[PDB]
Amino acid sequence: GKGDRRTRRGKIWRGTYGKYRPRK
Amino acid sequence: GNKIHPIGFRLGITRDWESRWYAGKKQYRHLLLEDQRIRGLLEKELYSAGLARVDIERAADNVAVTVHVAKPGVVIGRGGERIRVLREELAKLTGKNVALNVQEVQNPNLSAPLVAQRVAEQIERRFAVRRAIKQAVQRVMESGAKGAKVIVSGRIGGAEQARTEWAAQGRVPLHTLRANIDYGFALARTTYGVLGVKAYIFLGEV
Amino acid sequence: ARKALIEKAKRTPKFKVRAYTRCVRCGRARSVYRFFGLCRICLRELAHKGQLPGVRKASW
Amino acid sequence: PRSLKKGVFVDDHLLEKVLELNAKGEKRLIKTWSRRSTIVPEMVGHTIAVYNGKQHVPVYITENMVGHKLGEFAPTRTYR
Amino acid sequence: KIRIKLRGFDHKTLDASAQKIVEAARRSGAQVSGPIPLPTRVRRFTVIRGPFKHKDSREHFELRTHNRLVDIINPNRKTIEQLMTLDLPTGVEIEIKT
RNA sequence: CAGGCCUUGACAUGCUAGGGAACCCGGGUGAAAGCCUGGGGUGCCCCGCGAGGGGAGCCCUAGCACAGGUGCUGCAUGGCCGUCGUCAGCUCGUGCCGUGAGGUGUUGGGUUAAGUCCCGCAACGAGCGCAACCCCCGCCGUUAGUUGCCAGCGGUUCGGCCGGGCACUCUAACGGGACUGCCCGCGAAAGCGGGAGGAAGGAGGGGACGACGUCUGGUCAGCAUGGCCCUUACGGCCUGGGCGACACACGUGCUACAAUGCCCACUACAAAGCGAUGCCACCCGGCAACGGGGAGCUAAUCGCAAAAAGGUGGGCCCAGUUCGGAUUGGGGUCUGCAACCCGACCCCAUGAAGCCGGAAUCGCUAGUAAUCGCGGAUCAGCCAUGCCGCGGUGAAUACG
Ligand SMILES: [K+]
Ligand SMILES: [K+]
Ligand SMILES: [K+]
Ligand SMILES: [K+]
Ligand SMILES: [K+]
Ligand SMILES: [Mg+2]
Ligand SMILES: [Mg+2]
Ligand SMILES: [Mg+2]
Ligand SMILES: [Mg+2]
Ligand SMILES: [Mg+2]
Ligand SMILES: [Mg+2]
Ligand SMILES: [Mg+2]
Ligand SMILES: [Mg+2]
Ligand SMILES: [Mg+2]
Ligand SMILES: [Mg+2]
Ligand SMILES: [Mg+2]
Ligand SMILES: [Mg+2]
Ligand SMILES: [Mg+2]
Ligand SMILES: [Mg+2]
Ligand SMILES: [Mg+2]
Ligand SMILES: [Mg+2]
Ligand SMILES: [Mg+2]
Ligand SMILES: [Mg+2]
Ligand SMILES: [Mg+2]
Ligand SMILES: [Mg+2]
Ligand SMILES: [Mg+2]
Ligand SMILES: [Mg+2]
Ligand SMILES: [Mg+2]
Ligand SMILES: [Mg+2]
Ligand SMILES: [Mg+2]
Ligand SMILES: [Mg+2]
Ligand SMILES: [Mg+2]
Ligand SMILES: [Mg+2]
Ligand SMILES: [Mg+2]
Ligand SMILES: [Mg+2]
Ligand SMILES: [Mg+2]
Ligand SMILES: [Mg+2]
Ligand SMILES: [Mg+2]
Ligand SMILES: [Mg+2]
Ligand SMILES: [Mg+2]
Ligand SMILES: [Mg+2]
Ligand SMILES: [Mg+2]
Ligand SMILES: [Mg+2]
Ligand SMILES: [Mg+2]
Ligand SMILES: [Mg+2]
Ligand SMILES: [Mg+2]
Ligand SMILES: [Mg+2]
Ligand SMILES: [Mg+2]
Ligand SMILES: [Mg+2]
Ligand SMILES: [Mg+2]
Ligand SMILES: [Mg+2]
Ligand SMILES: [Zn+2]
Repeated sequence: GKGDRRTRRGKIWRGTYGKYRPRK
Repeated sequence: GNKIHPIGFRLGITRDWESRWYAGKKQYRHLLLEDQRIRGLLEKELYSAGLARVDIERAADNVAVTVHVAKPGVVIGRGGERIRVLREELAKLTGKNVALNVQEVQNPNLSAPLVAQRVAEQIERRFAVRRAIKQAVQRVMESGAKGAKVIVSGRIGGAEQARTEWAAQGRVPLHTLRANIDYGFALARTTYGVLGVKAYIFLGEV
Repeated sequence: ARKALIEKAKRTPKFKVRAYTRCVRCGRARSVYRFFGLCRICLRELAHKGQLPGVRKASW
Repeated sequence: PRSLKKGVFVDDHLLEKVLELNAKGEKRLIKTWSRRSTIVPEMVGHTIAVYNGKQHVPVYITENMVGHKLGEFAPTRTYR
Repeated sequence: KIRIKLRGFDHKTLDASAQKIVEAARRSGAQVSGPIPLPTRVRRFTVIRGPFKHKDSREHFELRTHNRLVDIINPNRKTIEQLMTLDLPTGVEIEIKT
């Protein structure tokens, strides 16, 4: 869920970007 | 713990800012500091003249500094040397090299800050507080003034227990926006402690 | 606002990070708005006196 | 999962001190107030008294201690 | 093609001192496309009422920057006559480009 | 808090006094602060050919008047705040009643969100409160076209991109509009019930606004301030530690326990805000944090930017799992003099408790609750899941 660093939603919640939430 | 400042409440309508100028985000804090130093130097000098207010305006490297005083004869000095020295201190503080003006206050008893300063003085001279208040309210009311109120804070009469003395008459509608109520505040530094003095004066409506 | 702590203003903080803002008026450390250079209390007081140009009470 | 960066940090107070020893010898102990300093191979075999905030603790350093800060070997709090 | 940006804390002062520029440029100049409002930049400051605790008090203030446009076509040299310096407003700041 | 130091001091004003004085650069020691030491340079005012003498500021030593204290007292206080309570109240002037404290008014009937209004009345009025004047959101208009639009035509690299135009959207100033004004019924009246027209009715929705006073309420640690107390330390500088301790107990929250769900891919709709030692388009390297390069933007014109839930397609098939991401090992990026104590972020591995929670207990009546994202203040960075704002989707129920 929103607490998983390795998930899209995890990134969105944590407000960061990365391998699991690209910047395109 | 209630009753917001009436001036601050009315700043949009029937009240206007003491400092009116525009500045950027990299500018504002500095010019504000300057204004503050100006008012701080002016109030600790011109007190004996009874300044009820200090207006400050700016465009570019120029500052209005319109000083409202009950007794302009004090700020003028002899032949105008006082205002010279004051402009000198002004230019020495801020290098902006700016102007100065003096506006007389007709009927100083119709301007709250002066009334409060009066009552404060009387209190510092060990007057009878209750009568000082009632008197002040009377003097304010007798000249124009559709309403008036004066409030003195605790340790009245040097008493061990703080108290609050009231004395208001006329109309003082603090909740009405169009009221146009002058407000003023003066301290009193005594041997036993400090007294707050508030002054409300209601003149006209729309 | 202890008087020695007003040593805050330093051309030589010895480090950029040791530099911290204070209230230019009362000397408050915490709650200092960068825009006004003031703290929050002074901010409200002066705002109420009308000494901050353009600053008005907000309602919506 | 720690990190620092390239250009590893060591305070130059003792950095020159330890190699100053190494030049002419071992000698005895040291007194260091900098616990923020990383451990480097040239320190191995020496003994460093590290300030825990109260006293100086005689930390002997070995080969497997390299890369940790001195302060890790000088615990600041007293518990039970 | 003279770009003008008028900024200030008083909508009255801006709006009134713009039409002065417009009327001054009407007689001596072109049709004067006239003030375009532009959006306002509102900066809010929320502050606790009390000096101690009481986190639920607040009463925030706002500081708003109004803007204006002008932008007179046909930069006539006859226009800068009534233009250049004649003005009432104090707390207005003016920007000008070509 | 431990340790190494400083004292007319980190800050203000003044006095006596020997001597040097404006000031610049070094060395020793040190964790830094500090202590010590050496070398450049002798402009001003007056007198004197000169040597030189005296002298103002300033700076260093010694002494004096003082600074300083986040040391105590919020029952010595100002100011400001919380609170009953946005509750419908609290009083005054004159008259009248009572020996008097006091009462009448302000009680009563009707009505209202309201001491709101009406009727009556030994009362007649009035003030602080209520309401209104202020702001935002709702419909329309005028003024204005660097935002908008094949509304309209011409061109189109078919992107409002070019020409072009203020009609629309929007932007932000002024103004209109709603007053039980109109109809029916009830009523003595104020008003109540319903209907028409209208974007909106009976206070249209939400803010700002909080009376006489109460709690010897909170704060001398934001500021101010009486009194008391310390003045080689209860003042001051620095290095390091601590405010981050952990057998435990409570409050407020976050993420969950899944299929009305989780994951991956593609695709669509917003508002309010911030941006020059700043936001950082786009290109390259990197799985990524991020690094290098670099356009634009004093910003309705560039950027943060991706909105998410939503829609389409596919995977999972009821299992502690493709639910849930704590804990821990390892490898890194960035800020910063410096991430051990004690930062956030990325990647690999790890994969805990948790199957909707005992007694008890909380919020909310409509665009509300629930749910989904977005921005900002402080700030180098950040322990923000906090606060203050913004919009998307959008319920249930109220007999009483
Ligand atoms: K009644
Ligand atoms: K309303
Ligand atoms: K009290
Ligand atoms: K449940
Ligand atoms: K959820
Ligand atoms: Mg998961
Ligand atoms: Mg008295
Ligand atoms: Mg102090
Ligand atoms: Mg800081
Ligand atoms: Mg700060
Ligand atoms: Mg590295
Ligand atoms: Mg409140
Ligand atoms: Mg003293
Ligand atoms: Mg108290
Ligand atoms: Mg108090
Ligand atoms: Mg207490
Ligand atoms: Mg108490
Ligand atoms: Mg009400
Ligand atoms: Mg309320
Ligand atoms: Mg009476
Ligand atoms: Mg009787
Ligand atoms: Mg009688
Ligand atoms: Mg009575
Ligand atoms: Mg009564
Ligand atoms: Mg009665
Ligand atoms: Mg009434
Ligand atoms: Mg009633
Ligand atoms: Mg009556
Ligand atoms: Mg319109
Ligand atoms: Mg523009
Ligand atoms: Mg435009
Ligand atoms: Mg038009
Ligand atoms: Mg009101
Ligand atoms: Mg704490
Ligand atoms: Mg324990
Ligand atoms: Mg034990
Ligand atoms: Mg507790
Ligand atoms: Mg883009
Ligand atoms: Mg790439
Ligand atoms: Mg555009
Ligand atoms: Mg689907
Ligand atoms: Mg599917
Ligand atoms: Mg798993
Ligand atoms: Mg289990
Ligand atoms: Mg299950
Ligand atoms: Mg249990
Ligand atoms: Mg139950
Ligand atoms: Mg309700
Ligand atoms: Mg931040
Ligand atoms: Mg943490
Ligand atoms: Mg956030
Ligand atoms: Zn302050």
